[PDB]
Amino acid sequence: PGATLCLGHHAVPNGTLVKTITDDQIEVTNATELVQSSSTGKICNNPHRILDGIDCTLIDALLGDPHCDVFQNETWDLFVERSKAFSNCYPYDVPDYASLRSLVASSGTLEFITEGFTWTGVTQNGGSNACKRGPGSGFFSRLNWLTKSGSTYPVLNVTMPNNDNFDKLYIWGVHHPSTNQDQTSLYVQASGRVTVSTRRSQQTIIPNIGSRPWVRGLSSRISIYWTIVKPGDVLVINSNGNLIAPRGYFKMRTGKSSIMRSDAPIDTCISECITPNGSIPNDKPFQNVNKITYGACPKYVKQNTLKLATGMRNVPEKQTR
Amino acid sequence: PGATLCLGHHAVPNGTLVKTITDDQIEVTNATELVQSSSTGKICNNPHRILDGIDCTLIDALLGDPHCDVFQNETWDLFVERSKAFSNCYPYDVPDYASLRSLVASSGTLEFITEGFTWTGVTQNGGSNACKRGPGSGFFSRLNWLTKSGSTYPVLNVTMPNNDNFDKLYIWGVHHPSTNQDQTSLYVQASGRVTVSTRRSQQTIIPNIGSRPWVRGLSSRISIYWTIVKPGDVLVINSNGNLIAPRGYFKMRTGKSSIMRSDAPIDTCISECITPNGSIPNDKPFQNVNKITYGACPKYVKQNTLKLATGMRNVPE
Amino acid sequence: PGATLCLGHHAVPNGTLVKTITDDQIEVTNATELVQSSSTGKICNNPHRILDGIDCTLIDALLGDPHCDVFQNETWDLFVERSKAFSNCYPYDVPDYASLRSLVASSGTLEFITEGFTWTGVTQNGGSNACKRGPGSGFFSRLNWLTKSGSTYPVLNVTMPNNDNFDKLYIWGVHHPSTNQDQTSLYVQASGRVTVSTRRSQQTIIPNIGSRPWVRGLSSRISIYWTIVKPGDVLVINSNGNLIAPRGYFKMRTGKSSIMRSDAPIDTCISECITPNGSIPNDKPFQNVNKITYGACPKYVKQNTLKLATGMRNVPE
Ligand SMILES: *[C@@H]1O[C@H](CO)[C@@H](O[C@@H]2O[C@H](CO)[C@@H](O[C@@H]3O[C@H](CO)[C@@H](O)[C@H](O[C@H]4O[C@H](CO)[C@@H](O)[C@H](O)[C@@H]4O)[C@@H]3O)[C@H](O)[C@H]2NC(C)=O)[C@H](O)[C@H]1NC(C)=O
Ligand SMILES: *[C@@H]1O[C@H](CO)[C@@H](O[C@@H]2O[C@H](CO)[C@@H](O[C@@H]3O[C@H](CO[C@H]4O[C@H](CO)[C@@H](O)[C@H](O)[C@@H]4O)[C@@H](O)[C@H](O)[C@@H]3O)[C@H](O)[C@H]2NC(C)=O)[C@H](O)[C@H]1NC(C)=O
Ligand SMILES: *[C@@H]1O[C@H](CO)[C@@H](O[C@@H]2O[C@H](CO)[C@@H](O[C@@H]3O[C@H](CO)[C@@H](O)[C@H](O)[C@@H]3O)[C@H](O)[C@H]2NC(C)=O)[C@H](O)[C@H]1NC(C)=O
Ligand SMILES: *[C@@H]1O[C@H](CO)[C@@H](O[C@@H]2O[C@H](CO)[C@@H](O[C@@H]3O[C@H](CO)[C@@H](O)[C@H](O)[C@@H]3O)[C@H](O)[C@H]2NC(C)=O)[C@H](O)[C@H]1NC(C)=O
Ligand SMILES: *[C@@H]1O[C@H](CO)[C@@H](O[C@@H]2O[C@H](CO)[C@@H](O)[C@H](O)[C@H]2NC(C)=O)[C@H](O)[C@H]1NC(C)=O
Ligand SMILES: *[C@@H]1O[C@H](CO)[C@@H](O[C@@H]2O[C@H](CO)[C@@H](O)[C@H](O)[C@H]2NC(C)=O)[C@H](O)[C@H]1NC(C)=O
Ligand SMILES: *[C@@H]1O[C@H](CO)[C@@H](O)[C@H](O)[C@H]1NC(C)=O
Ligand SMILES: *[C@@H]1O[C@H](CO)[C@@H](O)[C@H](O)[C@H]1NC(C)=O
Ligand SMILES: *[C@@H]1O[C@H](CO)[C@@H](O)[C@H](O)[C@H]1NC(C)=O
Ligand SMILES: *[C@@H]1O[C@H](CO)[C@@H](O)[C@H](O)[C@H]1NC(C)=O
Ligand SMILES: *[C@@H]1O[C@H](CO)[C@@H](O)[C@H](O)[C@H]1NC(C)=O
Repeated sequence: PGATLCLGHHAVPNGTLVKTITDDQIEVTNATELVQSSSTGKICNNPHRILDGIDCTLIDALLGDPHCDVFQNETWDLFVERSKAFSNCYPYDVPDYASLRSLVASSGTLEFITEGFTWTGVTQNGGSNACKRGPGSGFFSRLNWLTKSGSTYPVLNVTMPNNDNFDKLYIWGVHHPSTNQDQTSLYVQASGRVTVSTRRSQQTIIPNIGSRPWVRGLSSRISIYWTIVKPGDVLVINSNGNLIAPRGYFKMRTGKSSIMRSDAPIDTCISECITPNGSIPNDKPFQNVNKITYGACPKYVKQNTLKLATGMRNVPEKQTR
Repeated sequence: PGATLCLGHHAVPNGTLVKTITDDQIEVTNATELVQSSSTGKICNNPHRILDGIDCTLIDALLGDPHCDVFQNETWDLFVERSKAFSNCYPYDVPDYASLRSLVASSGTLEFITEGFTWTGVTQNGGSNACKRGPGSGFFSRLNWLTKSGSTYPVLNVTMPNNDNFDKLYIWGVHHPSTNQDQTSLYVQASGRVTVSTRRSQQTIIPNIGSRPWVRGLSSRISIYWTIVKPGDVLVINSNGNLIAPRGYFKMRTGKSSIMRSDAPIDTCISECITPNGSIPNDKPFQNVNKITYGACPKYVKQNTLKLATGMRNVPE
Repeated sequence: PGATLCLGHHAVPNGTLVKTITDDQIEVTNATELVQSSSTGKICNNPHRILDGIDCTLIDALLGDPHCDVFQNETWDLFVERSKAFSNCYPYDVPDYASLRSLVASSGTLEFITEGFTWTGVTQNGGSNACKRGPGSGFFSRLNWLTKSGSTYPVLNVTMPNNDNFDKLYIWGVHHPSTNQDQTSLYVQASGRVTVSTRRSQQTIIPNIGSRPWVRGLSSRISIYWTIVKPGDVLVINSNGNLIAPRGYFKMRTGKSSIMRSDAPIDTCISECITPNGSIPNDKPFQNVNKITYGACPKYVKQNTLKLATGMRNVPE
C-alpha cells in the first residue's frame, strides 16, 4: 500500500473575463480596471488654484467689464469659464480672440501696472451708457477712450520704453463709429488711424464707419488688439483719431496656468486631475471621462474598460449540473 | 522484438518568410498578408453617396459658375474633384480658399435658400462677358452684383436675423476694379468699403483698384468671403460701393461628408473604403495604397508587405 | 565508483541592472545603451553641405543686406543661423517671417536670376545711410527702391511671365514713410498702393505713414512680401507709390534642405545626424540630446538611459 501526492492550483467560484493575444475573452481568477470611467461631478479646489469666472469670461475680466471688476489683479492655475458668462460693456470684437485668450490664460495673471501716458490735446476717460459703472456711464477699466478737446484732436505720438526685465502685454483698441456724424463729432478728422509699433513689428488699423447689430443701444463697435514689448524694446502709439488707449500693461509670466470651459461646481477636496466633468482620480493609467484635462491625468482612450489579469487562469471543476 | 513510436510535425516543400523579434526572415508553413497594396482603380458608388464634380470644383458649384448650375442643391457623402476642372465666370480669388472648401465639403450640401434683401437705390443683377449665360452676359447665380442707379450709390445698410435652428452660411464678395474710371463709373464713390458683421464678429474689406493678369477679358477681380450666422444671431451688411451681395444663405449640416481629389472613374460596386487611387478592400488592418482615405479603411503604413505567421516553423525533409 | 556531471551557466562579478515586464531592476550579465545622451559639441561638415550664416540670418542673406553679400547664390543642405547675427540695412519687418524663412530654407538655394523689369517714369536704385555699401548709401542688393523722376511718379504697371519649367520666387516690399513730407517728397502721391498678383491670387498693401522706433537713423520701415509664380503663370505688379521692386527671382527647388539655430562650431568630421548641440552618433535607436535634429537621427525620447539586456540573468557565486 503506497501513497498518492497530487500537485494543483486554486480556483475561485466567480472569475473575470480578460483579453489576451489569442482570446478576446478568457477567464482568470482576478483582474483590475485600468480605465477611469467616472468622475465626482465636482472640480476639487486643491491642490491647484482654481478661479471661478462666474459671470465673466477671461477676456471680459482682462478688459475690465464693470461686473468683472472683482477679478482685477487675480491669479490662477486654472481659470474656469462658465456657460452663463455674459458681457455688459461696450460691444467689442477681438480679431484672433482665441490667441489672446490663450496667451493670457497661459500667463496665469491679470496683474496690471498703470503707466503715465501723456495724451496732449484730447479728452480722456470717455464713457457710455452701454457700460454702466455705478449709476452713470462708464467704460472698460483698463482702457482709456480718447476724444477731441475743444475743436481739435491732434496727431497723438507717444512712447513707453520697457526698462524692466520682464515682458509687458499692452491691450488697446480701435473705435468704429456707427455714422460719419459720430466720427467727426468724436474725433474731428473724417477718417482715423491707429498705428502701434515696437522696433521690430507694427500693426496699423483703419476704422470702418457703419452699422453693426444693435447691442445695448449701439451699432458702433470697438476692436481689440494687443502688443508685447520685450525688455529693451519700446512701444510707440501714433493716432489721429479712434484710438482706445491702454492705461498700462499686464505683467506676463510663464508657468503651469491654463483655462477650461466647465459648469461643474467647485468643491473642497483634493485632486491632481481636473476635467470639465469634474475631477477624476489618477491611480489608473487610462481614462475615458474627457479628452480635455488639466494636471497629472491618466491618458484619454476610447475604451470604457480594460482589464489587467491579476491571477491565473480559472479552471473550475466540471459539474454534471 | 519491440516497436518504435515517433512524434512529429508537418512541413511543406515551399514555406513563407516572416519577421520575428530575433529574425528578419524565418520560414513558416503559412502566413497571411496584413497590408492592402492594390486597388481596383475605380471608386465604388456604394455605400457612400459619390458626387462627381466633372468640370467643376466645389467652390465653383457653390458660387454658381454657369457650367456648374447642374450642381444646385446637390448633396454628397464624398465630393470628387477632377484635375480637368476649370472656372469660366468672373475671375476671383478666395482668401482662405482651403477653409471655405473644407467647411462646405463637410456640410455635404449646396442647399440654398433665397432671402428678400432690400437694396434701396442701386441697380441689381450686374453681369459680365466673362461669365456668359445664354446669348448674354451673366454672373454667379448665388451672388448679386450691385451698381449705381442713376447718378448715385447710397450707403447700403441691411439686416437678416437667423430665427431658424440651423447655421446659415452667407457667401459674399468685394469687387476690385481695374481702373479709377471703372470704380467711379460703377459705384460713384472713389473708394468703396464692405463691412459684414454679426453680434460678436466683423470683417471689413477695402477694395484695391489696379490690374491683375488678363482672365477672360478682365484685369479686375472679385474677392470672396463668408460669414456663418448661428441661431439667434443676426447678419448686417453695410457698404458704400464694391459689394457683391449674397442672394440668400446655404443651409449648413454636420455629418460624415468630405471631399477628395481623384481622377479614378466611378463604378457600380460596393466598397466601404475609398482612396484617390480607387476603392480598396478593408479586410486587412493596414494599407500602403494612399494616405488619403475616406470611410472604414485600413490604417496607412509605409511597408508594402507585412506577414502574420499562421503556422509553425517549416523544417523540410 | 561513479561520476558526477553538472550542467551550468556563466556569471560575472559586476552585472548590469535592466528593466523587464515584471521588474524595474533586475541584474543581467551584460547590457547595451539605447539612448544617445552626449554630443561632440561640434557640427560635422560632412556628409551634409553646411552653410554657416556667421553674422547673417537667412532672410538678410536673401534680401541682400551688404554684410551678407558673400552669401549671394549660395546653396546648402543645412543653413546654420547664429545668435550673434545682426541686420545692418534698412529697418524692415516680414509679415509671416516664419513662413518665408521656412520656404527659402527648404528650397536650399539663394540662386538669383536678374530680370529686365521696365519701370517707366521713375528713378531706380534708391539708397539710404542706414544701409551702407562701401562708404556711400546703399540698399538691399535684390531690391530696387523706386522714387519719383523729376516731379512725377506715374502709375507703374508691369508684367513678367514665367515661361520656364520651374517655380519662381519673387521678393518685394512696401515702404512706410515716417511723415507726409517724406511720402510726397519720394512718391508725389499722398497715399501709395502696391498690388502684386498672379492669375489666381493677389496681395494688396496700403502703406502706413508714421513713426516707428528709431533704428539706424530711421523711424520709417519696409515691409517684405513674396509671390511664387508657377510655370505658365504671370506676375503683375501695379503701384502708384511706395513700391520696393524685385530685381528678379529666386529659383525654387525641392529636396533635403533645412535651417537650424545653433552656436556649435563647425568641424572637419563625418556625421549623419546634426543637432543644435552638435553632431551625434546614430548607432543607437533613441536620443535625449535635442528634439531638434537634421539627417539620419535616433528618435528623441525623454529617458536619459534605457538598457537592452545582451545576456542572461546574473546569479553570482
Ligand atoms: C442699419 O440697419 C439696421 C437694420 O434696419 C438698423 O438697426 C436697427 O435699428 C433699430 C433702431 O435703433 C433697432 O431697434 C431697437 O431694437 C431693440 C430690440 O432688440 C429695442 O430695445 C429698441 O427699442 C428702444 O429704442 C427705440 C429708439 O430707437 C425706442 O423707440 C423704443 O421705445 C425703445 O426705447 C429698438 O427697437 C434694431 O434693433 C436695429 N436692428 C439691428 C439688427 O441691429 C440700423 O439702425 C441702421 N443704421 C442706420 C444708420 O440707419
Ligand atoms: C497693365 O499691363 C498689362 C500688361 O501689358 C496689361 O494687360 C495686358 O493687356 C493686353 C491688352 O489689353 C492683353 O492682351 C490680350 O490678351 C490675350 C492673350 O491672353 C492669353 O492667351 C493667348 C492665347 O489665346 C496667349 O497667346 C497669350 O500669351 C496670353 O497668355 C489675347 O487673346 C488678346 O488678343 C490680347 O493680346 C494682355 O494679355 C494683358 N496681359 C496681362 C498679363 O494681363 C494691362 O492692360 C495694363 N493695365 C492697364 C490699365 O493699362
Ligand atoms: C481582486 O481584484 C480586485 C480589484 O479588481 C480587488 O479589490 C480591490 O481591493 C483593494 C484593496 O486590496 C481595494 O482598495 C481599498 O479601498 C479602500 C476604500 O474602498 C481604501 O480605504 C483602501 O486603502 C484600499 O485602497 C479596492 O477598493 C478593491 N476594488 C474593487 C473594485 O473591488 C480584490 O482585493 C482582489 N482580490 C484578491 C483576492 O486579491
Ligand atoms: C514721435 O515720438 C517719438 C518719441 O518721442 C520720436 O522718436 C524719437 O526721435 C528722436 C529724434 O528726435 C530719437 O533720438 C535719437 O537717438 C539717438 C540715439 O538713440 C541719437 O544718436 C540721435 O541724436 C537722436 O537724438 C529717439 O530715439 C526717438 N525715440 C524712439 C523711441 O524711437 C518721434 O520722432 C516722434 N515723431 C514726431 C513726428 O513727433
Ligand atoms: C463628460 O462630459 C462629456 C462632454 O459633455 C460627455 O460626453 C459627451 O456627451 C454627448 C451626449 O450629450 C455624447 O454624444 C458625446 O460622446 C460627448 N460629447 C463630446 C463633445 O465629447 C461624457 O459622457 C461625460 N463623461 C462622464 C463620465 O461624465
Ligand atoms: C542640448 O542643448 C539643449 C538646448 O539648449 C539643452 O537643454 C537645456 O538644458 C537644461 C536641461 O537639459 C535646461 O536648463 C534648459 O532649459 C534646456 N533648454 C531647452 C531649450 O531644452 C540640453 O541640455 C543639451 N544637451 C546636451 C547633451 O548637451
Ligand atoms: C495690482 O498690482 C500692482 C502692483 O503689484 C498695484 O500697484 C495695483 O494697485 C494693483 N491693483 C489692484 C486693483 O489691486
Ligand atoms: C494559410 O492561411 C490562410 C489564413 O488562415 C488560409 O486561408 C489558407 O487556406 C492557408 N493555406 C494553407 C495552404 O494552409
Ligand atoms: C496611388 O496613387 C499615389 C498618388 O498618386 C501613388 O504614388 C501610389 O503609388 C498609388 N498606389 C497604387 C497601389 O496604386
Ligand atoms: C558586454 O558587451 C560587449 C560584447 O557584446 C563586450 O565588449 C563587453 O566586454 C561585454 N561585457 C561583459 C561584462 O561581458
Ligand atoms: C547667380 O546664378 C548664376 C550662376 O550659376 C548666374 O546667372 C549669376 O551670375 C550668379 N550670380 C552670382 C553673384 O554668383
